[PDB]
Formats: sequence, C-alpha cells, structure tokens
Amino acid sequence: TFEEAFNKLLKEVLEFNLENPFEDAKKVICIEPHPDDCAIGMGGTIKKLSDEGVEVIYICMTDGYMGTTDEKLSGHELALIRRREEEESAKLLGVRKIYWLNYRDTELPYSREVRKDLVKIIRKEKPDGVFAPDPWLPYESHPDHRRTGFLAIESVAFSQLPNFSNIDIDIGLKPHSVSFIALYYTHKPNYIVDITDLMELKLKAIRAHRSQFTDDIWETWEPFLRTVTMFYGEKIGVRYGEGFRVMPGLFYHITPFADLI
Amino acid sequence: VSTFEEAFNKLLKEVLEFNLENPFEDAKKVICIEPHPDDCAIGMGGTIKKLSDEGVEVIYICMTDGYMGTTDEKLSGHELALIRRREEEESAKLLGVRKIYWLNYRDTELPYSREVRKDLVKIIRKEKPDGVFAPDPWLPYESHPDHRRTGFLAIESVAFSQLPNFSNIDIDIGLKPHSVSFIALYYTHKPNYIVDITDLMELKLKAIRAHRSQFTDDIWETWEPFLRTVTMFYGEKIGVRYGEGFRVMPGLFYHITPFADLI
Amino acid sequence: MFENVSTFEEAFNKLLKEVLEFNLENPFEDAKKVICIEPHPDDCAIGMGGTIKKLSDEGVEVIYICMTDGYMGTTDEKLSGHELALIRRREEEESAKLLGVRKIYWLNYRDTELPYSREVRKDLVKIIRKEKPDGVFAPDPWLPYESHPDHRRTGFLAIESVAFSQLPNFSNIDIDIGLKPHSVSFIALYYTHKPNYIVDITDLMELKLKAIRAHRSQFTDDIWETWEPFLRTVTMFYGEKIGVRYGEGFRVMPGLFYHITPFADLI
Amino acid sequence: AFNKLLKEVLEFNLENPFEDAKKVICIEPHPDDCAIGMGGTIKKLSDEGVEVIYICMTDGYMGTTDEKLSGHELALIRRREEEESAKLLGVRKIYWLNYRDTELPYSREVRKDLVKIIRKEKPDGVFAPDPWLPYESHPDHRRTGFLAIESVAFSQLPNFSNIDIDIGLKPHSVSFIALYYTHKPNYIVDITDLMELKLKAIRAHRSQFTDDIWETWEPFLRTVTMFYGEKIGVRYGEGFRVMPGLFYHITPFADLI
Amino acid sequence: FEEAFNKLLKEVLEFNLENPFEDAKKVICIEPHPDDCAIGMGGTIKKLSDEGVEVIYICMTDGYMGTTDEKLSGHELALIRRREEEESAKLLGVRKIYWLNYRDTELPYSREVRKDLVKIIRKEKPDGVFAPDPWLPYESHPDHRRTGFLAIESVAFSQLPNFSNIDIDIGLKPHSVSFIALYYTHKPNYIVDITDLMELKLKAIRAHRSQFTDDIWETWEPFLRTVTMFYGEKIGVRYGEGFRVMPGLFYHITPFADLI
Amino acid sequence: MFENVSTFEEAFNKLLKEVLEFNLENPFEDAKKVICIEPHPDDCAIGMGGTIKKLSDEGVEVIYICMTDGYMGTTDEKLSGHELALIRRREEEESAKLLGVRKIYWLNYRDTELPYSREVRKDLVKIIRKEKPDGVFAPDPWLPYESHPDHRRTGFLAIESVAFSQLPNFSNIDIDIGLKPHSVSFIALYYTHKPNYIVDITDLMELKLKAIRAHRSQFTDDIWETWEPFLRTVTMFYGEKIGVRYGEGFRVMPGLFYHITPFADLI
Ligand SMILES: [Cl-]
Ligand SMILES: [Cl-]
Ligand SMILES: [Cl-]
Ligand SMILES: [Cl-]
Ligand SMILES: [Cl-]
Ligand SMILES: [Cl-]
Repeated sequence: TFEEAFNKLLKEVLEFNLENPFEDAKKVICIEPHPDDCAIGMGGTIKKLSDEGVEVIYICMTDGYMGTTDEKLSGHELALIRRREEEESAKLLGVRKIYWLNYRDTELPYSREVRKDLVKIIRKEKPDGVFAPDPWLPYESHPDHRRTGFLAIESVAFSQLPNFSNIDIDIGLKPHSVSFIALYYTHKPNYIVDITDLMELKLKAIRAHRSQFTDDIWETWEPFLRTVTMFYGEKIGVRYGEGFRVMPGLFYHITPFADLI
Repeated sequence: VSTFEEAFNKLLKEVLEFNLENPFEDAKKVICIEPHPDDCAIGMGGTIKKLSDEGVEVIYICMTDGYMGTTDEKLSGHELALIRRREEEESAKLLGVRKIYWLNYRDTELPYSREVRKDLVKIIRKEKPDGVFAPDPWLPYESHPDHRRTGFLAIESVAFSQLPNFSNIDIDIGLKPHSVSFIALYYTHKPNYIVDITDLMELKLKAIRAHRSQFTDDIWETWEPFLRTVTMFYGEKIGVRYGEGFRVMPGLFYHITPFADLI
Repeated sequence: MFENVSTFEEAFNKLLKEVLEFNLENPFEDAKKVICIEPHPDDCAIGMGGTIKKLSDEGVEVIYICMTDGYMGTTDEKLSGHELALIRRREEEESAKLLGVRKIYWLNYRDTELPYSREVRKDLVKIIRKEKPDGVFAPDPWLPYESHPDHRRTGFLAIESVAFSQLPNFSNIDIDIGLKPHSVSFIALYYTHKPNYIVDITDLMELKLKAIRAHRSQFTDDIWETWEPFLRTVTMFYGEKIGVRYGEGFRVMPGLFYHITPFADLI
Repeated sequence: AFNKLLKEVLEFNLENPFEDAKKVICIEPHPDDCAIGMGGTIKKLSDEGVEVIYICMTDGYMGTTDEKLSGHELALIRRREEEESAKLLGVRKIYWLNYRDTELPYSREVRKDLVKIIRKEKPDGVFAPDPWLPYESHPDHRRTGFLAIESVAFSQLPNFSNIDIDIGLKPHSVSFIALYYTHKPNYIVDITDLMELKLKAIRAHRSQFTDDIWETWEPFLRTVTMFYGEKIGVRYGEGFRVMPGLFYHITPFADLI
Repeated sequence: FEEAFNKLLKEVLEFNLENPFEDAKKVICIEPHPDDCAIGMGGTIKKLSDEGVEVIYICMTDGYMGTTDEKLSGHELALIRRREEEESAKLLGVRKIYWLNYRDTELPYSREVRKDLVKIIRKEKPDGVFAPDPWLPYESHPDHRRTGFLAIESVAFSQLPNFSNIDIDIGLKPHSVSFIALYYTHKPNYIVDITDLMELKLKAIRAHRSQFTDDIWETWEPFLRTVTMFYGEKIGVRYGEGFRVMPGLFYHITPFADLI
Repeated sequence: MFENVSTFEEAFNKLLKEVLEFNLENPFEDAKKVICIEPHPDDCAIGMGGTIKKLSDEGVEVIYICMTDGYMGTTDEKLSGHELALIRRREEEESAKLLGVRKIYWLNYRDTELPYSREVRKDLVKIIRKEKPDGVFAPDPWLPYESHPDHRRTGFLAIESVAFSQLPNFSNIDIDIGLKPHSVSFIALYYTHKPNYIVDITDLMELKLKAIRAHRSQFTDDIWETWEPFLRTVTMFYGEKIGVRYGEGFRVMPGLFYHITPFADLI
C-alpha cells in the first residue's frame, strides 16, 4: 500500500521529524522582504532562539523605501529611518548581524542576480537553518513577499551546487548544504512555537518600526496581529503561537503528496 | 477575547467594519480593468449595465490590443486591433460605458513590471475611482499570462496609488495619491458576492456578441453554452438562474493573512 | 441554446459530454505523434517513462523537447557544467532508446536559467508547427510546493505554446517560411497532484527504473537509496487511485478549461 | 602587407561588389527606409533582375502627429504604402517583423528572427543601416544596423539558434554586407537617372510625406544624394560601405578602407 | 553639394548659430547626477536665470554611489546630495527640480525612462532642453551616455501622440521643443563666455561638499579650469562653456551632420 | 589654483604632468599583479600574448578573466556548444601555460550572450576586490567597426567595474563578507585603434603565434593561411609606430579622462 510506503519513506528513508526541527542548530538566517517582516512573522521564535545561544542573522531583501503615505517624507529618508528601526527592533530580539541587499521596496527582482546575493551570504555564513516567507500563502498580493519566498528556497538548494555562481568557488566560498528551511507567514503550518510568554516583547519589537506603526495604524494592527497569533495558538492549544511549515527537502520538488504533511 | 473565531468575528465586524451584503452600493465611479477587448463584457457585462443604470460612471482600462485573437491567415494583428477597438466601442455603448483607456501593450505581450503599474497608477490617480474591478489572478488553471498579470498588477497598482514615493513624478505634476474604496475580482472560482443578472442575460450576450471578430456563429455554438453554464455556476450560489460572481475582501486580506480563505 | 437545463450540474454535464465531447476514457487512444516536454534530462523518464514505452510499443512516434542542458546537476566541484551537459545528452540518448524515443530537440537554455519569455514560446511553437503532434505532455505548473523555477516555467510555457501555435499572428515569420498554424488535440500534464487519468504501469516498472538509472550522473548508489523508495512511493500514490500496484498519473482537460473557467477543478 | 592582405589573401573587390549577386536582402528599421536609403540602387538591381527582398524591423506605429490616428491604423496604412512603394522598385516580397516602432529590442530573440530569414532565403548580399553613423539618434536605426551585421555572422554558426538546424534550415554564408545611411562610404552608385523615381517611391509613403513636410524633405533628400554624387563626380549618388567580413572584428586599420 | 548644404541650413531650416538661446523663456537641464548641471553648464544656467529664463532641472539619478566612505550608506548620501543640489540651485537661480530617483549606476535605458522625460516635457512645455552629449569620446559612465540618448529621444517622441498615449488621454498634450543643446561636448559649435561667472560656478560646484573635499578639489579645480579654458579659447575668452546645437533633422540619417 | 596658466595648451600640459602625473614612458613598470580580461578564449593571446609573456618573465603575476565560454565558435554541424566549450577550456589552459599565466576565472556566460548589466559588473568587481590587482587589461570598447557585442560589452564593463570596485555602496555584500573596495592603478586597453604605448614583441612573435595556435578549434590551416597574414599585419601596424618589426599596442589614460573630458582624444 501507498500509506505504508509514505510512512516508511518519512521515518526510515528521510528520518524527518516534527517534534522539534529547530534543535540541532547554532546558526540560522531569517530572510525578510521588508524591515519589520522578521519581527511580525516570527519575532517570538527569534528570541526563543536567541536564548539557546543560536546565532540569528537577518537578510533584508529591500530598503523599505515606499512604506509611507507622507508626501514630504522622501524614500531615501525613510530607508535610513527604517534601518535605525530594524536595528532598534533586532536588539530587542537578540539579532546581531543584518545583511542589507538594498533592492528598492516594490522593485525586488526575481532573478539569478538576487539568487547569487543569497547564495553568497549562505555559502559564507553556512547556517544550519533558513527562515523565509511561504511564497504559496493564499492571496498574498505583495510581489516583494512572493519573490522573497521563492528566491530563498531556490538559493538554499543552489548554494549546494558548485556550478552555480562558480566565482564564489574560485575565491574559496565553498558549496554549503543547509539543514532545514522553515517557512513563516504560512497558511499551512505543521510546527507551531508557543510565544505566550514572549508575546509582549514581540509586540514591542514590532512597534519600534514607528514609521510603519503609528497610533492610528496600530488601532487595526494590534487586533489583526492578536487574531493571527491566536489563529496559530489554537492549533496547539496555547493562546499565542507562531506557525512554521517545515518539510523534507525532497518535498519541494516533484512531490504529488507534499500537502499530506 | 477568548478564541480565534471570536477574534476573527471582532476583526471583521468592528476593527474594519467589513460587510458583503452590499459592497458596490456607495460607488460613484469605477474602473473595470480588462486584459483584452471583451473581458469586461464576458466577465461582468451584466453588473456593468446594472452599475451604469444606477448612474455609476463605469470606465474601462483595456491592457492589451487583442492583436493575436484570430486564426485568419490574412487578418494581420494591426488590422485586428483596429477591428477590435470598434467592437469594444459598440459593446461598451450597449452597457453604458463612456470612457475607455487603451494601454496598447501587444496581446500575449503584457509585461509584468513597474512600468505597467505606473500606467494604472497614473489613470487611478487621475480618475480617483471608488472601486476597481479586475480578474482574479488566482483563478485555478488560468493559462493566459495576460489574464494573471492583469489580476496581479491591478491589485498592486490599487495599493501603490496611495504611496507618494511610488511613481513620484505623478505627484510633482499634480496627480495626488488616491485611496480606492474596494477591489472586486471577477472571473473568480472563489466569489463571496453574487449579482443576479437573470434579467440582463440577453443584453450581456448581445454585448459579448458585439465582439464579432471573436464570436462567429460557429464559435458561439460552444460559447453560449459555456457562458450560460458559468452564470448558472454563480446564480446557483444565491438561488437565481443567472449570476455574476465577485471576490471582495478587506484590503488587509491581500497581505500576510493566513485565514484569508475564511471569507 | 443551453436554455432548458435547470441546474448548474445539468449544464456542466451537458457542456462536458455534448459540447466539448470530453471524457477520460482513453485520452491517448488516437495518438499518432506526441511531444514530451521536459525541463531537465531525465524528466520524461521519471514523470512518465512507463507511459512513453507503452505508447512506443503501440507505434506512437514520441519526440522529446528538452528545455535545459542540465549544466547544474552535480555537487562534484571538479565537474564543469559544459562537460555535464555533454554527459547528460548521452544519458538521455540512452534513456530514450530504452523507452523507444527516436528524436530529441535540445533547446539548450542553461539549467536554472530557463527564461519565461515570448522567445522561449517561439522555440516551442516552431517545433509544434514543424512536427504537428496530436498530443503534448508537460509538467503541471500548479504542482503544490514545486520549487524549481525551470519546472514551473516549462509547464506554463508548454500550455501557452500549445495554444499560440494555432495563431498565424504569433511568431508570424514561421508562417512566412512555410510553417503553418497547428492545432494539438490534447495536452496531458505529468508530475501532477490532481491526476484524472492513471496509466497502469505495474509491468513496465522495471524498464522505467532502468531508463531512470541510465541518468547515472544524477543517480549514484547512495542517492538511489533515497530515490528508489521515493519513486516506488510516487508510483503507488497513482496506482492506488485505480487499485493497481504502480501507476503514472496525468491531468487532462478540455482546452476551454485552461482559460476563465471557475469550475475547472470539478474534473 | 595591408595590400598583400586586401587584394591578395582576401580579394576585396571595390570595383563592382554586387554584380555576382543573384539574391539580396534589404533590412530597414521602418517602412520607407529602404526607399530613402537605397531606392535608386534597388531599382537598378531589379532591372538587372536580381531578387530583392525587404525585412522591415518595425511597424511604423509612432510615425504621426495626428492625435486622431491610432498607431494600429497607421501600421496598416504604412504596410500598404510600403507594398506600393516596393511595387515601384521591383520588390515582390517584404518580411514583417512587426516589432513596434520605437520599441525594437536589441536581443538574441531579434537576431533569431533575422537568422531564420537569412537561412531560409540564402541571400548573397545583405543591405542595412550603418549603426556607426555619427549623431544617429534613433535607437531603431542603430539597433537594426548592429543586429543585421551580427545576424549575418551568426547565420553561419550551427550552435546559434540550433532549432533552425533541427527543422531543416541549414547554416548560411552571406557573401557581402552593404551599409547605407553611411558617413563613410567606399562605394557609390550613380542614380542620377533613377532620381525622379526614387522620389516617387518615397512619396508613396503618403502618411510620412505630406505636401507640407515635403517642402523640407525634398531639399534634404536632394542635398543628401548630391553629397554622395559629388564623390564620384556625378550629380546623384547613393553610398554604401562595404568591407571584407574580417574587418568587422578586432581590426585597428578598419577606417583605412 | 556645398551650395545645397548652405541653402538647406539658411533657407529651409532657417538654422541659427549666432545666438540660439535668445528666444528662451523656459529650459530644462537634464543631469545624470546631482552636480552635473553645475559642472557642465553652471555659468550658462546663471546667465539664463539672470536674463529671466526659467531654468528647471530633471535629475536622473540619486547620486547613491558617490562616496568612498564605508560607513555612509547610499540612502544617507542621497538625502545629503538632494540638500547639496538645492543649495547649488539657489546660487544659480534655479527654483524647480524633478527627481527621477533611478539609483546611481542603475539608470535604465528604456521606454519606461523615456516616458518620465516625455511626461515632464509635455507638462512643462520648454523651449529648450539641455543634456550631455552621449557621443563624448571615452565617456565611461553608463548613466551619462544614457541621459544623453534618452534626453534626445524623449525630445523627439514628446511630439508623437501615440508615444505614451495615456499622457494625452489625461490632457498632457504633445509638445515640440525648439532646441536641444548638448553639454559635456568635444564638438561644440556655440561657446558661452563665462569668465566673470567662473568664481560663482566654482562656488555652485563646491556646494556639493560630499563630492568635493579639499583633497579632491586639488585635482578638480585645475581640471575644471582646464576644461573651461578648452572652450573659452575657441572664441578667444579665458573661460567658456561649450554646447553643440544642430537642426532637429541632423539627428537622423544625416551623413553630413559633422560639418556643423 | 591654475590661475596663472595663460592658454589651454599650458593648462593641459600642467594638468597631465603635475596634477595627474601621467607617464607614458613606462606605464607597466611597477606591476606586481595584473588582470587580463578577455571576451572569449584566445582573446588575451591574440590581443596581447607577447606582453603577457614579457610580464610573466618579470615576475608579474598575470590573472585571466574570461567573460564567455566560446560555445558558438564552430561551423561544424555535429560539434555541440557544450563540447566546444569544454575543448576551449583546455585549449586556453595550455595557451596560458605557454605565456606564463597561473589563474583563470571563467565567468561562463554563453558566447554571443554576454549581458551588459549590473550583475556582470558584480562578477568583475568581486574578482578585482579579491585579487587587488595593480593593473587591468581589457579590449578598447570604442574600436571602430567592432561588430561583436561580447567584445564591446567586455571593454565597457571592465572600465566600469574598475571604477566601481572603489565604491563601498556598489555591490555592498562584498564589503559585508570581508571583500573591501580596491583601487586599480592603471587600465590598459588592447585591441585598440588609438594606442599611446607600444610594446616591442619582435623576439616573442614566434612564441605568441604558438600560444595563439594552441586554440586549435579556432585555427584550422584553411583559416590560418588567411589569419597568420592578418595577425602579422596587425603586429606591424603597432610595431611601425616605434619602428620595430612587431609590436603590441595599448591605450593608456589618467582615470579622469574616462569621464567628462572633451580633450581625451589629445593623448
Ligand atoms: Cl444553430
Ligand atoms: Cl442556436
Ligand atoms: Cl442549437
Ligand atoms: Cl591647498
Ligand atoms: Cl595649491
Ligand atoms: Cl588652493
């Protein structure tokens, strides 16, 4: 039967588990489309990880240029404003190294050039685990978000190939095989992390981005963010959870039953 | 509050004040965004008549020139494009539309790019519509890239229309930001609002048929049944013979919302 | 027309049965020539190898289009992509001989760099119009969680290319030089999570795993320890659907269902 | 050594460089450019019954200042203008790339279109604009010139646009390239006789040459063809730059012929 | 031919080389980076402002890349450089600046960038546009060559209602500029004498502090004086700024364009 | 400053001699490490084979950057591009050994498909920052009538990437991973029509013709009765300028002259 084969493939051939995927790890990259996405999607989990003495590094794809409705606030000023804010925010969470790709907000390319930037940082830092948005989240209308999710996944895979971006090799950045990928802002989580006793810090980590979260905007966003973490919290029977989708690496390619975990 | 279901209910009713009962009721000006000449007529022809008849000003933006839409080996794309503009003029006349913006990107060649966003943003800023209609880019098995990109780009351009740093030369020359009230996505597998068009079906078909280059009698043998089947698909969801479906969601739902599928 | 049907279900059924003349009985029964489009060397074999053999045996002329050269598929730092592309061409010439395939078009886009553009559509179109195949097989570009841009793109470009092959204004220089418009009879999509037609391959399973292993550069002994169970498992996912040990699954739809059809998922 | 290479190792005829040509392709950016740049010479070659085929890169869509006239209608107009203009010159085949006026890409895709028409028609000569004309401000012109030269070279390479080879169209070696609209011609054609007819074939492009526009352009065109005439002591000329293939590449003394 | 040429220029085109900027009321100066207008034609900008010509800038890029300071992020440089251009503009009597905001080193060469320039030209209706000569020999900065070409292209395409047609549908109508003047040119045919404005120009350039430190100025002051002397000497003055102006015609299919 | 010069000629002389300290007697004199950038395999050897050997001999470390893979350089219908590129990699490894070159960076863009983009500048700038060379050699992109885009682009991109290698906001991830900005001392352009410095290669000519000839795929004998005559003529075009038999010509300029300098052609 298929069922026995599926069970055996997962337990005996792949050895993939969902009890804690995040355990073997002392270095991880958290990849974000915009300054503030790491905090919003997985702030809780970044602290929880900070404390185990996990080196948590960010890559931020874009500069946040466009994130204002203020006509006398230029894009260049805002980028500088949001750089501060993410440093303020990252300290609150225990992150101590941010890479800035500096692609303009709303103009993140979907290209080999961007994959190379991520490949270079991966091959350099050799993290055990990479986090990134789930690019298959229903109704996600931000291309910066979609593109981030796809390039993170492809870059993880390609970092392992020496014919991919072969100049890194020629200068002694060697192929690197990441251990796991964990996708946040996801509709299909299979691993939830409890953040009931870290919720308050996260909400604090998030309001540091003052440019994005004013008094008035925060009217809507506090409940929206309270609802979301409940949406996840309720899957494992706590108040506040953060959801991740973790799969076997094989399941990201030609796997007709990927949705069965 | 206690549970997710309560939170979710509180977020819709109170925080955003989200209602599906009557989302187009307040509109005064709408833009209907179409990949090719005929998509407004096919996708939402009855609703556009209803809107016009209520005195809503309905404006089209047509993304492409329909250059490819022929199997006639002696109808060149240019001649077809001219034929199809005259067909949309007549089609839009029947539905009471008086203004059409032609972007003129070649059929099958619609880019997915900042440049096309700026086109839509320009027109949105200038017209200041309360509502914008466009295809649903997540329609399953949709295989026309002009269709998917129209969906995506119309949704992106609505959001970007509000940001003064986005296409900043608009602002410098007098086109201020604009905040649209609603987006409604047609050609959708997931509607949450249905318009009864039973009384306007025959008019819809005549406005579609105005696209003569596209609908020969022979093709109409498959297409009338196809069109009736689709509107019955929609109609049946609110218990009427013929309907037109729309997906309308709060703005927040188009972004980082993992329970977006719960309306 | 279609005015005397009373319900959506009645209308859907009549549209399928009478207007579109669609069934999933034996979709491939009348195939004289088919093209199997694959992203990378080895894709047709893994995705639909059993079925290609079964078609070959019935005297169906089966032709590959291979989208990429496979340049990137090695962790061996001392193996260059050029050499690998040369190796993989020989592995496919040998896979294809096993399965009965006599012709391959190599588009040669570099592995991981397959563009999504009109220029690629034009290649696929030139060939489709040359060969005039009855059927075209390609990966399903909606496979959930499919993370390879080359796969997603081959799928979308296959479907689009099939459609645009019939348009004289698409790539009009093909027409000016004696390559007329062509109307393919069916598309079938492999590597699909929504198959609606399963081919029994229980018998030919061993010949299939051997057309696959022939891609030695991709399948060393230590990798086959994972890939053999994955492959058998995928094949019992499909066969189970029709209660056989081993199947290959395909999604087939009427051409109309690939455009503006909100009930396309009801087949 | 310059001479023991030109008229010895390569055999470079500047006396009558066309003459052996049975079939030639004229590549224009826009409808009308063939007639403007080399209409006199086109007629010459037709009268000698050499087969002259046009490839028009673009649709001429943007060529009007009339706010009432769509670019689609203009393209249809200019297509029939060109069919007429060509009828007057002995041209009985025009290939239409249908890239939009102002939007001609500079890419592999476009080289492929040209390479496909080259490999199918197996021309002896290709005519095209000189992409190095000083102060040429039209990107469609510059890019036509460069893509023409590059496609001619690439048509000879089987690994270039290889599907062409898979479906029957073989590699092809053009004999000569002739660049018109050139500041540096090394071959001039007396067209003093054909001049009233050149101006006729050009004027058939009614959309482009209103009586009022023609007030400026008749003098402009006459001045241009004199500029060429003067160089071989005739009244009306059309200039071409022809060089041996090799000079199109790493040749520091290219400007010496 | 010599007869034809003369007649064309003098009767048909009625082409002035005596004083081509005489009729100007509004001109746009198109610069690749903040400081190019001041560097390439800053004395002419002041001469024009003083005579009541409205001089408007279009700046193509943000100057994001113009620092060797590892701790100065490109965004901060851009903010700093807008402040600097506004200080520099004040001194030259320029009141309006359009910022395209394409990143320094990344200016596209595309229809999209043409549409920005066309929109501005349609809106502003200038009698003149100034831009770098895209054919300056040995020019190595892609942002400079492309401003050149794109300004020249945009000026011509601003007149075609099918080019960027949404402009016209929204009532930015087509517009025909009277002249183009190319600065940073090896081939000038009009020199303005700026001898008595030289000092003010050097001041307007130094307002771009981020770009002209003291050490840097040791090289650039002599460079700039050498360049104004190259031009000045052509009309027997100490310091000139050169421009190439041709008839619109000569920008296209004109094999004898190099005889002016 | 520069207020007491009286004419442009006086100003230009002083600017060259005193402010820029531009010397054309011995431009390469202080070289410890140079990079030679070539569009295709064989371009360094053809362009400057003699000079690279004169440099090697002196203990100058010469590093090659090859922009493309030479995929397209064949008329042989049964020789694929992949195999050609594998062949040319070894033709260049030999050719280089002959000239004393001990490192080659292969960017591996496909021949005829070298992009003119920020991405390629990033590759150059990566290698320049890593190697920290005193000098860079590249084809002169302004060669009149040069009709190969790969060649034009390589020269423009070389000149740009040398300027941009200095700027820490250009390709800022390099800086973040320990690759700092670098300032090359000189640029020398080969394949040039306007050289201002000629190297005598008369006693190295034979060795050059041989290192060129290691590119067997490119130079048959049919080809060579036409390409030895061509090369001997080119090296005499340069040699005759300094009255030796065979020379290699270069264009050298102060970095200032690569930007907004209307008197660039005066040197
Ligand atoms: Cl009937
Ligand atoms: Cl009927
Ligand atoms: Cl009937
Ligand atoms: Cl001092
Ligand atoms: Cl001093
Ligand atoms: Cl001083």
